[PDB]
Amino acid sequence: QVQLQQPGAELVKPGASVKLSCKASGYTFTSDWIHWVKQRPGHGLEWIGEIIPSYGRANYNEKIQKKATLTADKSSSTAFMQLSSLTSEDSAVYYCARERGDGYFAVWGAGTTVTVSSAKTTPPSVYPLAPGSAAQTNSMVTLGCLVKGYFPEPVTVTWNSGSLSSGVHTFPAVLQSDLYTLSSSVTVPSSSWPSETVTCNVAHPASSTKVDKKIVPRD
Amino acid sequence: QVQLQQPGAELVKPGASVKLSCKASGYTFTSDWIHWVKQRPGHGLEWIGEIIPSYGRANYNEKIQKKATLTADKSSSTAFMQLSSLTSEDSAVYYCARERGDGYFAVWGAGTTVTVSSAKTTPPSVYPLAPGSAAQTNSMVTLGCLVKGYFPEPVTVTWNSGSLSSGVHTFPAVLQSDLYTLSSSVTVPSSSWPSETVTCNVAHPASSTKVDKKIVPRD
Amino acid sequence: DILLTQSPAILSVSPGERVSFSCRASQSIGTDIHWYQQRTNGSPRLLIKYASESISGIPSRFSGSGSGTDFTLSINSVESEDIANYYCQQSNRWPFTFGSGTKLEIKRADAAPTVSIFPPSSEQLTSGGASVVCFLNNFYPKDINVKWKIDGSERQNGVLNSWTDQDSKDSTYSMSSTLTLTKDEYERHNSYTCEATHKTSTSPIVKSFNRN
Amino acid sequence: SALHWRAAGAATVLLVIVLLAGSYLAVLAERGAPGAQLITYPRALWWSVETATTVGYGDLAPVTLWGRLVAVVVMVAGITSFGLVTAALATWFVGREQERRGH
Ligand SMILES: CCCC[N+](CCCC)(CCCC)CCCC
Ligand SMILES: CCCCCCCCCO
Repeated sequence: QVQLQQPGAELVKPGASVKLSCKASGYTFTSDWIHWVKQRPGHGLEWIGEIIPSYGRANYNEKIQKKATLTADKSSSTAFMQLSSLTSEDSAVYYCARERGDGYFAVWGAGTTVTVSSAKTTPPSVYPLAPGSAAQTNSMVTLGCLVKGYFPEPVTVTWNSGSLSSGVHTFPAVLQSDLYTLSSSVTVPSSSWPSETVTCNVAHPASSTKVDKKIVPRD
Repeated sequence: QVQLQQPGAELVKPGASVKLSCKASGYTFTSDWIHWVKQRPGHGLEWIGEIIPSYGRANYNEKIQKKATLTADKSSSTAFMQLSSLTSEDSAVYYCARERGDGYFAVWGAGTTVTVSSAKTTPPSVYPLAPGSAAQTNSMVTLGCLVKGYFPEPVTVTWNSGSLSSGVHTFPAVLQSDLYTLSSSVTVPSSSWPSETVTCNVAHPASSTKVDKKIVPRD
Repeated sequence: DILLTQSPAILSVSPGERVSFSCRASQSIGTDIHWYQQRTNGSPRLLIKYASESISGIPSRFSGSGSGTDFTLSINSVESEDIANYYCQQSNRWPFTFGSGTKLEIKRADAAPTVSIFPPSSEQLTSGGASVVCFLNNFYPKDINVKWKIDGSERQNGVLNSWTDQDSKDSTYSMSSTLTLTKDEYERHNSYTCEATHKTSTSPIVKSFNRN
Repeated sequence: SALHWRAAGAATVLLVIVLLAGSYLAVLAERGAPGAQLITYPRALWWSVETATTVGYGDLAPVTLWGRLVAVVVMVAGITSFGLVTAALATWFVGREQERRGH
């Protein structure tokens, strides 16, 4: 089972506040410390703060601007980080990590992509990508899914509920008028399609919408 | 109340000696240390020495030339720094600070501007500065006071006993034949003058003379 | 003794931006560094004690960080009141030593100077002297030139100028130009002119007065 | 109250006075010596405690003559006071063992 469970994303207006979560499972001792690490797109890891849930004391990085408040709830084994007065500089991926009081972060969470914007949440649109009627196919065949018009990030696209990962490319999104757009590639052998079904699973946690889309040939 | 009280200025002849003061008020403990810091015009802070009044031991900066002797008087809660054989290199602003024996200087004094010169003390002359008869005035109006022919420094000029500080400029003095000269600007709304009085308070501690001067319009 | 280097000596920051001051110690002093603020013609004021501890009365925008040899004083969203010199001081080893100091200056928008000319008053003419004072107040940038014309002819003799540091109330600069003459020389002329050429205007800002 | 318990309590109070006086006199002795770190009272008190207990971490140490003479007094006062406590415990155990033996 996953040890630290974080939400997918949180859309915050400029100046508004948000409270992130990090549900802990597995072995829990009185010597546990929950840490929070901030990582902006195109930057390294940045230590935010720590908290010991068995006592409630929280420490914070004194080099950076203090915009966080760390709480803990022993009844539900969940730590919380409350971010206040957010600007674009606060838009990053926020991980939580568990330290057994011996220095290193043995387990990390998936991280919550926090996007500070003035826009609005838009679920994505998924479109099949099949080769045209005139297309010579080799021993393999490439299919795709087009995820366009979503905000904010991220989107997690899988192929056949994750059972298909080899030969899968997912290109980074491009921002176009407060909307993101990406595509995902998959390369199955030519004999396996369309006999064996090929679907893409586009999950957009910011809108709580996960959508499938089968790739059937054109005519 | 002010915690450390120092004189305004002291004029010393080259080679003569002077004794500065620093009257202490507020909470006084046996762990108090009085420090002295020297700051020449256009230079940083320079530690001179320390003294513990509850015992009388004084330490001095061993990097610089020792020209000071620190005493203390517990009956009047006043520390004294005796400077001997002063040259132009000793002309500076001398602050006193109180340290509670824990490292930092929690409170500073106003400082005594010590000027080592061969000249003579001259009180200043204050002159009104009102716009001429032909002068178009906008929503505001600027008045002034001319402080010329004084020695030595400094002069503390206030407007209406300090009640007027917004829109007040006081230019640094210029030395002209062993005499200083500066001006002070004040910008009140045009409607408020001359209905509401506007005066400048020029205090010259070196001569123990504080002079007021009202700014009335010309004819 | 312990050396405290503060580099650079001057930091230029636009309004509303974070600014960090650096203080490096010649040897490790743990967290025994203390920060002070000194405005123009003012006494030093304690801002941060023991590297990162707050002081009562100091605004919330002031903070500190670091331990060992490198220490930082940070100001979140700089304001005009923050224009001053900033010193660090160590208390780990005797004697206590100070840093050389770092000045903070603000890059505000360009502002045209407000020029004012003042004739000599009656109390000065009776002493045999006269001074025409010109106030060049609240301009940005700091570069400015004043020109004195007596009866249309340029005057450069006996003109003392005086610039102020950056104003801690509005981040601007101010200048005073004073031409001093005797009562006789002042009465042998009529027109006195103060001209201020500034970056904010291709044409000079001119203020004059006549004895009529 | 028996002597050995009264003497222990007296030794504890005396030790606190030595710690406080030792912290004050160390700062008074160490300031003026370049490089000295025993120059502020809060850590001087911490140094005095770890001296009387003879722990001696090494984070703080006196360099002057009178600062080290203060240290010597703190050392002796700490060793003696804790030794008197041990001596009082021995008397308690021996006195209890006499009653346990009927004698
Ligand atoms: C567990 C602490 C024991 C430390 N002692 C006695 C305490 C005195 C404060 C040091 C005496 C040294 C004079 C005994 C060590 C004997 C090896
Ligand atoms: C051991 C006696 C106490 C030390 C005497 C005071 C410290 C010397 C100050 O110069």
